[PDB]
Amino acid sequence: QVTLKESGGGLVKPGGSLRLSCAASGFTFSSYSMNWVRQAPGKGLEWVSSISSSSSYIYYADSVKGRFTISRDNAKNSLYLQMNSLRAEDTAVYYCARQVGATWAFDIWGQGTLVTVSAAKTTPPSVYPLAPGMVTLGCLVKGYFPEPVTVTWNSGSLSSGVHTFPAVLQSDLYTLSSSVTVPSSETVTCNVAHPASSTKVDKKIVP
Amino acid sequence: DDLYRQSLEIISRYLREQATGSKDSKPLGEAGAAGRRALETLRRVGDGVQRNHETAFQGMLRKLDIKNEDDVKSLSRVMIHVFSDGVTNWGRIVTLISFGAFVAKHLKTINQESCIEPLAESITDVLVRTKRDWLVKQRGWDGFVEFFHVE
Amino acid sequence: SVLTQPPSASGTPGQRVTISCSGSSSNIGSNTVNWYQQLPGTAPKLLIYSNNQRPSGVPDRFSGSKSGTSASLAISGLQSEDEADYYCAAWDDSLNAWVFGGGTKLTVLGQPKSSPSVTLFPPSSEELETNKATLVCTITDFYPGVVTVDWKVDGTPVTQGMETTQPSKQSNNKYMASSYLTLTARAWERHSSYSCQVTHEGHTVEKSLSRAD
Ligand SMILES: CN1CCCN[C@@H](Cc2ccc(S(C)(=O)=O)cc2)CC(=O)N[C@H]2CCc3ccccc3N(CC(=O)N[C@H](Cc3ccc(Cl)c(Cl)c3)CC1=O)C2=O
Repeated sequence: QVTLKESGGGLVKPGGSLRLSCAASGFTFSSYSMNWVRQAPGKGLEWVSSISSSSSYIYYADSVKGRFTISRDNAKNSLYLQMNSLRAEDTAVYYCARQVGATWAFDIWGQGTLVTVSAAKTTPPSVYPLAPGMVTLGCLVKGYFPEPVTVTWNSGSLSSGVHTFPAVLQSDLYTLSSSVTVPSSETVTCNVAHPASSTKVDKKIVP
Repeated sequence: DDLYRQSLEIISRYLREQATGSKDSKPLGEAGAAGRRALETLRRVGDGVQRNHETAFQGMLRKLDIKNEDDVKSLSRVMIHVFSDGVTNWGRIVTLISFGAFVAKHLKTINQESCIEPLAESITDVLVRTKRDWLVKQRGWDGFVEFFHVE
Repeated sequence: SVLTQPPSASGTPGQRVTISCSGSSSNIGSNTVNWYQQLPGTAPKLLIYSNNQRPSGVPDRFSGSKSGTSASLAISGLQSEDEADYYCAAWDDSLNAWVFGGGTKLTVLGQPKSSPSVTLFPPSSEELETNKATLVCTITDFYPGVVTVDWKVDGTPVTQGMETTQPSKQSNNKYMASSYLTLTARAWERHSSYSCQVTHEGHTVEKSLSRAD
């Protein structure tokens, strides 16, 4: 098992600083070049920084150049990125990627960590029910910031036929909806979670 | 010269542990951590090359009859031919370093452990002065370690 | 972008597909071109390396080409689960830095069309307590991936407060979407009939609710 796990990203103000933190697992981290690739939601991938095995060869993209510092700790299997004086335009999902020494291919990647540069305060979600007025139930996660939130039905047990929609940004507040099509005629609970507010709501949908 | 300092020290250690047949345990000053993993990946790769090309190296040795230090310093003339053709790759490099290591073993059997110093200096000169912008492009010894790493 | 990709390429199923990646002497001209696939939700995963070498788990139907200072990716044998952004990347000796292409959103447009499963949701009692109300319209399993979403109230169409999310692809290959009509509590109480129309490839599906349940 070979995994990269990025932590640290979240809500920062325009001007603030953030340290993204990648953890390497099941390989010899001490023998690979590491890479931060960032991707603005909706737009294409941008490379941001690379760092050789023993931190001797460091490379930055022009945009982040000056404001971002890449580092690694081969004792802790950890890659870092000190994002300083972040501007709104740095709102991206920051992936981490391992480099094959023989081809410079970014072979293993990570899941990615969303960074959101804004003045807006961290509003927690308001989980409301979506039942009717064979039955598509659902839940409406309203008025949270920043992304992401996760929704799982019946604590992760119900996962087939769960349509979790892309969020919309009314005012400076996100709104997402999920929905599952369940057989009619036993309960159906929806497990929203907003880790930016430490929020965790289960909510029962009853017709 | 930052790379020549890093290189010379990583080359010398590998040469001198091949002539010894026992590794040096003291810490690297110049190359730091980047030399530790280089010598642990030089020991592995260069022992593969030295068995693959024993015949070749032994053949070049019997032709290029080595006795004294000036024989060791004039190896520069033939050692550049690993690049006199256009091709630059880490295989050509570990073959350069593996042959120098094979000669350091030969130098020991003729009781010339003094001549391992200007062999190491001869090898790093051919390698650093001539193929620097390739080396820096390919992340130097950080790349050397990364390129040959297998898992 | 320094490496330049088409914004959107496509083809019908079975066909050859080509996504080019226009480089430069110091990027593709000197170093190799590496392709990464990004499916709908996922992170990128190495698709092709050193120009044309496939890793484990990338089929023979993905080919690579480097032509001086440009680079084709060939997806020879199209499938509805090659809906992805394809990104080339080359190391740039001039920049001393990696550079990805703009991204090419591949799409398949020969699948049998499916009409949208539309579903209208009256506002939550819990939300009505906060003097706000949202009618939600889940729009699922349509293809091709396009829908316009309209809202009527008592026959009169809506202009204010309505929102619609962008289409997201499903595990099925058919896409989904979601519209939200937001009203006040006063507004929800002072209007009876709420339509919600989804028009899809010339053919309107529609589901209403009258507040009197
Ligand atoms: C006038 N030329 C000719 C120079 C121009 N052409 C070269 C190009 C070329 C160079 C290196 C490599 S390699 C094995 O490092 O990838 C591949 C190809 C052809 C060549 O040398 N082929 C080799 C093939 C067999 C061989 C294997 C190991 C070591 C030596 C070998 N030998 C024996 C030899 O004497 N090689 C001299 C050069 C050389 C080589 C390798 C080393 Cl380590 C040292 Cl010190 C010297 C010949 C010389 O000087 C060959 O002949």
